[PDB]
Amino acid sequence: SKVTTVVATPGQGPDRPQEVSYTDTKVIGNGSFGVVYQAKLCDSGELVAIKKVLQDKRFKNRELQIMRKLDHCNIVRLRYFFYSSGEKKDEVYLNLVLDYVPETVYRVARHYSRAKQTLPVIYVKLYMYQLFRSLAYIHSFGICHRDIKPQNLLLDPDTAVLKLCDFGSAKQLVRGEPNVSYICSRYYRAPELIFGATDYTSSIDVWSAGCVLAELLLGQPIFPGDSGVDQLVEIIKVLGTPTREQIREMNPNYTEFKFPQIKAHPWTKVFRPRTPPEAIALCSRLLEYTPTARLTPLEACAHSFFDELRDPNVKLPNGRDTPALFNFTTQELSSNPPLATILIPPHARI
Ligand SMILES: COCCN1CCC(CNC(=O)c2n[nH]c3ccc(-c4cncc(OC(C)C)c4)cc23)CC1
Repeated sequence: SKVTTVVATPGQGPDRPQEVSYTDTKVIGNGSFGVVYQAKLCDSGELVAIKKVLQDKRFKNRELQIMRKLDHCNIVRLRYFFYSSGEKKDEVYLNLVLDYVPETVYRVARHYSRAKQTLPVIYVKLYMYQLFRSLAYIHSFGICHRDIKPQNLLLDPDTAVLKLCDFGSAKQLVRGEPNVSYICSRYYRAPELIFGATDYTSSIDVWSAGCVLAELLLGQPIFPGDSGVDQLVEIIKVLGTPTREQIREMNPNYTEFKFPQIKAHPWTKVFRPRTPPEAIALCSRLLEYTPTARLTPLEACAHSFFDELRDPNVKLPNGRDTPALFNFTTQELSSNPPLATILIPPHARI
């Protein structure tokens, strides 16, 4: 195909643009944001994703500012960004050139569902552990992703590396500064949001992660609501009716749903009989009504459900070694540095 040459600015480091050539553009996604393409870097031959968004010339793109400060093995990397012009007065596009990753958790999970099989729990551990690490990192800056779902969990199936993508809903949450409640993808939406809360925290992402974990264990979404309000009905069918205290802790803006009383369905009867007890226990501490009762991402990483990953003999099913799971920086551990003793086993220590 015809080569495109641009002058692009590196994601990290000082603003020093470089000539970049790419080719073989292919549309691979769209949304309210604009369009995402696959492309191939001419010089190195590496595939990349290019996220193209209409951007107002006189304002700053929030996703860009967030992407320029993130540097983590479980977060898709911003290689470069550049501006391109459309065929209209002041029609400017921001182009984000990101790492290409060949699969998603959604796609992998679906393969197992269609074959009427469960994803082996080793992959559930690996994928969930890496999601929680990515969340521990972004939360340490005060950034809440606000769109955790299987479709935004990229994976390389050969190395089992997971990378979080799509920071178009991400935001630095500030105590006392309101936020919109109609956020996140419905099935993964925290109950406080359904109650119209505008004063919420990063614990909304932990709820969404819990929904991902349950989905990988069940073979299908645990809370498949057909509307914003029916989402709460689905949650209630498992968790039971929230108490008045639990409702208060969710900081709701309305609660006039007039829900009939429903008993909680026991967590052990939700999943198949052979589900590991530690998976169930972890899940019960993520999917909690009271936001502050939920595990932090770092505490989730230290859960006994991930003990297999801390074993020195662990290997991937393809024979290869596990990716780097314990190379925690001081930033990643800042919420609770004493957890390093559990998070970093003897053989991984330096
Ligand atoms: C020949 O056919 C192959 C099809 N194949 C199917 C899986 C696919 C997985 N990879 C990615 O999505 C992928 N990689 N790097 C990214 C970097 C950014 C994004 C991304 C960021 N913000 C919003 C997005 O919105 C979509 C959710 C609509 C996507 C995705 C990505 C590879 C293409």
